Amino acid sequence: AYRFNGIGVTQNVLYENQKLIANQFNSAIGKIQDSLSSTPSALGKLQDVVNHNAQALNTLVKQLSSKFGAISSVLNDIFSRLDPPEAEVQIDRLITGRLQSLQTYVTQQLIRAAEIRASANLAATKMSECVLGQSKRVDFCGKGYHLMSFPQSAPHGVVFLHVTYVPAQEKNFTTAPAICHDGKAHFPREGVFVSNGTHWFVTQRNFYEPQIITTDNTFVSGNCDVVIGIVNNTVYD
Amino acid sequence: QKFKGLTVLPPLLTDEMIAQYTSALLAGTITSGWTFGAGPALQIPFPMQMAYRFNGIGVTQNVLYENQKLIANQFNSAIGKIQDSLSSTPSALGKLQDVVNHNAQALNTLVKQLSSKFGAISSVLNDIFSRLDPPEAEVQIDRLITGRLQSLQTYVTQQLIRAAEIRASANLAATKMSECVLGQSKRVDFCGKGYHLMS
Amino acid sequence: ESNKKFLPFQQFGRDIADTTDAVRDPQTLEILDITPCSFGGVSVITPGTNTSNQVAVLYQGVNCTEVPVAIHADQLTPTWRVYSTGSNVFQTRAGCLIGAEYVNNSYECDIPIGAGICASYQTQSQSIIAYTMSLGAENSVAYSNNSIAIPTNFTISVTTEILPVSMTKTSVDCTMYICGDSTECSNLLLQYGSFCTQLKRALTGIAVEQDKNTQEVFAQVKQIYKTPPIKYFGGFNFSQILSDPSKPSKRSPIEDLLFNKVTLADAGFIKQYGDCLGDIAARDLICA
Amino acid sequence: LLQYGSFCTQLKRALTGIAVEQDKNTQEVFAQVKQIYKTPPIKYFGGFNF
Amino acid sequence: ESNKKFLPFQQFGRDIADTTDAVRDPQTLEILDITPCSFGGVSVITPGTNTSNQVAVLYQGVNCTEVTWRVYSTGSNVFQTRAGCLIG
Ligand SMILES: *[C@@H]1O[C@H](CO)[C@@H](O[C@@H]2O[C@H](CO)[C@@H](O)[C@H](O)[C@H]2NC(C)=O)[C@H](O)[C@H]1NC(C)=O
Ligand SMILES: *[C@@H]1O[C@H](CO)[C@@H](O[C@@H]2O[C@H](CO)[C@@H](O)[C@H](O)[C@H]2NC(C)=O)[C@H](O)[C@H]1NC(C)=O
Ligand SMILES: *[C@@H]1O[C@H](CO)[C@@H](O)[C@H](O)[C@H]1NC(C)=O
Ligand SMILES: *[C@@H]1O[C@H](CO)[C@@H](O)[C@H](O)[C@H]1NC(C)=O
Ligand SMILES: *[C@@H]1O[C@H](CO)[C@@H](O)[C@H](O)[C@H]1NC(C)=O
Ligand SMILES: *[C@@H]1O[C@H](CO)[C@@H](O)[C@H](O)[C@H]1NC(C)=O
Ligand SMILES: *[C@@H]1O[C@H](CO)[C@@H](O)[C@H](O)[C@H]1NC(C)=O
Ligand SMILES: *[C@@H]1O[C@H](CO)[C@@H](O)[C@H](O)[C@H]1NC(C)=O
Ligand SMILES: *[C@@H]1O[C@H](CO)[C@@H](O)[C@H](O)[C@H]1NC(C)=O
Ligand SMILES: *[C@@H]1O[C@H](CO)[C@@H](O)[C@H](O)[C@H]1NC(C)=O
Ligand SMILES: *[C@@H]1O[C@H](CO)[C@@H](O)[C@H](O)[C@H]1NC(C)=O
Repeated sequence: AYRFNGIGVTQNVLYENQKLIANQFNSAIGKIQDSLSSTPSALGKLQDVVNHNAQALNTLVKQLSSKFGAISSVLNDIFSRLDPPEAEVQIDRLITGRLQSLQTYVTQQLIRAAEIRASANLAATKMSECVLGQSKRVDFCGKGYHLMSFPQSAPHGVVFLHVTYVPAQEKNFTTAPAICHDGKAHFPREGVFVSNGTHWFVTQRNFYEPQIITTDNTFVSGNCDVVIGIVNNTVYD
Repeated sequence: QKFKGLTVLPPLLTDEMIAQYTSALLAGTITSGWTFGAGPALQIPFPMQMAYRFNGIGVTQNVLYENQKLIANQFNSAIGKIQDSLSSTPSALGKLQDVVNHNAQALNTLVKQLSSKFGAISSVLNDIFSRLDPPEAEVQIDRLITGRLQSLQTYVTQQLIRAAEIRASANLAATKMSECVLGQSKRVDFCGKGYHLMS
Repeated sequence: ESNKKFLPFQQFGRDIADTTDAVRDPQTLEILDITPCSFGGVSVITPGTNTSNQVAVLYQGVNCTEVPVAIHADQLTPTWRVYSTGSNVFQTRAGCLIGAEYVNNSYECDIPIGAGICASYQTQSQSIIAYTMSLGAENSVAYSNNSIAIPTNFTISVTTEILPVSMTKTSVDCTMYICGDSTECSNLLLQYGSFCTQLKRALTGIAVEQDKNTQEVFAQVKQIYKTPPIKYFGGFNFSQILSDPSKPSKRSPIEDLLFNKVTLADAGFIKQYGDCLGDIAARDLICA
Repeated sequence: LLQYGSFCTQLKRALTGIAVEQDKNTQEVFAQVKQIYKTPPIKYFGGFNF
Repeated sequence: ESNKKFLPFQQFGRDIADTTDAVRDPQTLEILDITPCSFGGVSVITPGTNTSNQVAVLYQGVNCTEVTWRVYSTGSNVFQTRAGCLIG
């Protein structure tokens, strides 16, 4: 009820649709659990994280078979078949090539580590705001009006289960920005003036709930001759 | 450049497609407020949406409902003056100009590096092979090959670093698109200098 | 033939890269050009070999009527000459595409090709089709200055987000990697400075940073709260996310599903050397 | 040059990665919504001038 | 001892890194394997020298049932970890 009050929905909505909301949440949880198994390529991010390290180590191992311009890739053969004056000339090439390979590996690892650190900082921020509270940022903590989130552990990462609120089943109405009564304008405190074609009602924003117009939910603030589109009707006491 | 093995590939999304995306975003904003970013788009008149946004920043609806004409004129004047300012000041698009210039100069340096000697006797492989025999021709060939490989490695490393920076900027731009355009932000100095209304 | 006018008795001509571009014939005083023979990139568009063995070829930066003289045709194998002019040729800004049939429809993009052009494997007789990618379904909401829309029903939805946190911590040994069993190589390598110290410092920094990342993500709270013995939360149950004692490591069913889905190819951490030497026939990558 | 191994292929792999990343950046920035709305034929919005 | 099936015309084996793995004895034509003898890293665990001079040694990735200074012997202070074997 607090979390619906957060996004602009009164408590009575949940207090009257508790069972429906619970059933919907249960069905969604079951559906996502089945969908994770059904979809083969879901965890591509983590799979790529593993594959990058595997491929880099394999390339580093494979690089040992190069000659880099010398006569052989085995140091013992050079030592056995050449005198030191030429052995040094042949060996420095191999040493330099292997040093270059190691340097390239280290630089690539540094760049990838920076990227992973950025991702980890984003994950920590999402854990702080999505899970330990209710977020107001748009498209942060899921698509829609945020309700809550849950963390789950994964190899080399984390998975978030965002729970959001989505409207549905819209309907057209006729609206007016103010209401004239006894020569006084009337604006709604919280709501929008809507008409069903005969009678005018004040309803909340994101859930159709018509209410009678009364002094309690309106304030006067001026005169009817300034506003554009104002409509005159009677307000009860 | 293409005669030396360096090519430029075209982007997947064309300018027409990007313009269509931008026009769709603008139309959705104008005709529905922020509802199209949270669910199905719901119609609402523009003065009422602006009243919603004054209510958001902390000003009652009557202020706009009584100063509608003045606010509209002020908005029109500002949006008109933006074009004049952009046309006048010839230093506004500095970031994008630098983005173009960096790539241009990097490619130019990579191309021009092909004329270096790297301690060899010449920068022409054909001349080296024509004037020397293998036992010491291979030394010069190795020198040239190592130098050119070093040049390629330097180019690739700089490109990787610049790509990381551009990715950070693009992530920030995506966040601004999500929060400043599809809603109204409460962060200070994130959208604009003052109480944010639109984008 | 060259139309560049030349100051007389001037022979050579260079380009931006300072290479020979125009030459003067010694016998007849005529100026020629040394533009390289035609060339360009070749890209192969294929679905998985698990499905079919049909491919399409893209020629970057080449107009479709110049391909046979650009790829040096009429000498390659007849299999390669099929992917020459032949039939079903389309022209894009990226270059000439041969082997795919253009289609007037528009779907989502499957295999990116060039500027707004994609490709896919369609049933139409399976074939390869190239089209223009679709931006999405057309829509138009009706704007009015006295009309509003208000929802009358809601929906609870649950999505999924995946983020990497840490990578694998490794370590390298210069002497073992470069010299191996030799000792004279080590004696020679002792004269190359502190490259090994630098690499060790970098790898150690990365290794510590990974653990720091994990701690920052997960060690938010410091009190280990316990789940109440009974599970009733007004009709919601959370059995799919709470711990299951029977399952290994007291993990949730969803966590077990994730751990089974991700194929961690590095078992490791089993201090394996005796079994590493024992089973040579395995050719284990970790042992290698 | 054939005697240098994958040191001539690592650069190609990295460049391809960057090239794919650029398109990913553009897609994430601009493809926020997948419904192509159309602007009303009449362009009167309370006195605002678009 | 080896069980590789060398063909009669083959006399050497190679790994991914093109290093000799198997060999055939010239006098007695049998097949043998070559593996380097064990090695591994060493780490020292100490408080600050301002506090004490006692240290501990960790042998990374080594099962210490088969474990230039040999002063740090067992001493009934041998413990087994996943990252190695702690001594001291
Ligand atoms: C709001 O949506 C829910 C979800 O569809 C509706 O509940 C369903 O109503 C139908 C019709 O009575 C039943 O057959 C279903 O069993 C209900 N549950 C589900 C999960 O579908 C609810 O009726 C809607 N509210 C209104 C006012 O239309
Ligand atoms: C929690 O909700 C789920 C949703 O179905 C239930 O999980 C299964 O429910 C079926 C229905 O009878 C049982 O047959 C299964 O044994 C349940 N578990 C599994 C793994 O399928 C679960 O029963 C619900 N919890 C409670 C206390 O009712
Ligand atoms: C509102 O009116 C328009 C008129 O064109 C209609 O297209 C739209 O669907 C209506 N909304 C409904 C019926 O929910
Ligand atoms: C509109 O609401 C009024 C309530 O005063 C009711 O009398 C009338 O029947 C309603 N009309 C429609 C079309 O719902
Ligand atoms: C509102 O009242 C005025 C006079 O009090 C009258 O002229 C006007 O017609 C009324 N509004 C409507 C919509 O009839
Ligand atoms: C080159 O010499 C030949 C004689 O072999 C002669 O026929 C030809 O005309 C000469 N060309 C000149 C002088 O340009
Ligand atoms: C056809 O090829 C020629 C060869 O250079 C090129 O100049 C021309 O622009 C090409 N035509 C089209 C329409 O691209
Ligand atoms: C409202 O919309 C209609 C139709 O687009 C237009 O004719 C009219 O001028 C607008 N304004 C008012 C106050 O009716
Ligand atoms: C504002 O809209 C009017 C249409 O009434 C148009 O004539 C005018 O050019 C627009 N403003 C600007 C600055 O173009
Ligand atoms: C090789 O010579 C030794 C003695 O020198 C002998 O014992 C052995 O049988 C010989 N092996 C072969 C294969 O001839
Ligand atoms: C260490 O070696 C002993 C004896 O070979 C063995 O019983 C024990 O399981 C080993 N520890 C491991 C493999 O962790």
